[PDB]
Amino acid sequence: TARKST
Amino acid sequence: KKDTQSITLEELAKIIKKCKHVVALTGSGTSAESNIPSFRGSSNSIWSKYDPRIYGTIWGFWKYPEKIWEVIRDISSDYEIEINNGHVALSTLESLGYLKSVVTQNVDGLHEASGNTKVISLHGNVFEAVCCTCNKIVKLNKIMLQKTSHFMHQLPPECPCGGIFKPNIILFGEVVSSDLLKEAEEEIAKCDLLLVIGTSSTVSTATNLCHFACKKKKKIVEINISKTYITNKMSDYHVCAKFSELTKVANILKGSSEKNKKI
Ligand SMILES: NC(=O)c1ccc[n+]([C@@H]2O[C@H](COP(=O)([O-])OP(=O)(O)OC[C@H]3O[C@@H](n4cnc5c(N)ncnc54)[C@H](O)[C@@H]3O)[C@@H](O)[C@H]2O)c1
Ligand SMILES: [Zn+2]
Repeated sequence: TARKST
Repeated sequence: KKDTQSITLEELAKIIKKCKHVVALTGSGTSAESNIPSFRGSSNSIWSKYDPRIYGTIWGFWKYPEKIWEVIRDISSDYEIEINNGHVALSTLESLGYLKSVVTQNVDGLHEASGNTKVISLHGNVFEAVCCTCNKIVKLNKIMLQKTSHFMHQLPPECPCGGIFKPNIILFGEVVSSDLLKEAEEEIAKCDLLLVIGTSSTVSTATNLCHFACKKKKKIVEINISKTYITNKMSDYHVCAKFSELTKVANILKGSSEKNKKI
């Protein structure tokens, strides 16, 4: 999962 | 862990002169000198007007879909936004045959505006919008994002089908395009240098690409006003400089190329 997150 | 070492601009020009496939990885630092502050807690900036927990996230989009549009409208309308000397510098580095692609987390489109030709938009691009019911694509331009535009008159903008329009940008909590990621990964797999310019590399997208570059044992150079999460972990070198100071690197390499004069 290449979820955008900090 | 890696013992990252500080180097000068001239030392960077020297490194680039030997390279055949240079890749850049860019973040908001490169648009900093285009009048979009990178520090989002700056009280004297656009980001002060807006709660990031809303406009920056996918939860926020579904609850308040007007907000990210207001944000895009205000930045576009209220500030003068042009390519800076970093961009022109990166554009010449492609012209001279060093820079083969720019993988960016920015959505402002400035790299392409400067003439870069292979800009991989991992977070999308503010000049496209999609109806989040029928998936219709609408192409936008700067003049359409002005506060006085008809497109901006009613927010969120509405699709003839009855759905609403969503900017074609990846919000926090959304998933980056797996075909775009693969593109960025194949660029890094083939590069002989990665420039990581104006980014903290703390967003998953950047952090993961930099990890990927270490895995494939690529030489990594930061250009940034500061050290970052990847300093002493992932980068081999660090040039302490503003993006716009890259014109010095471009000037060196350009001068040197002018060896087209017989003698
Ligand atoms: N808590 C949060 O919601 C949070 C945390 C991290 C990142 N983000 C956001 O995620 C996105 C991706 O991260 P990013 O890394 O692009 O932004 P970022 O804010 O993480 O970092 C910008 C980087 O650019 C450097 N920089 C600033 N001006 C520069 C200049 N003129 N020349 C060269 N370097 C300069 C800064 O020192 C910093 O390392 C951004 O939109 C950012 O605001 C948000
Ligand atoms: Zn629709």
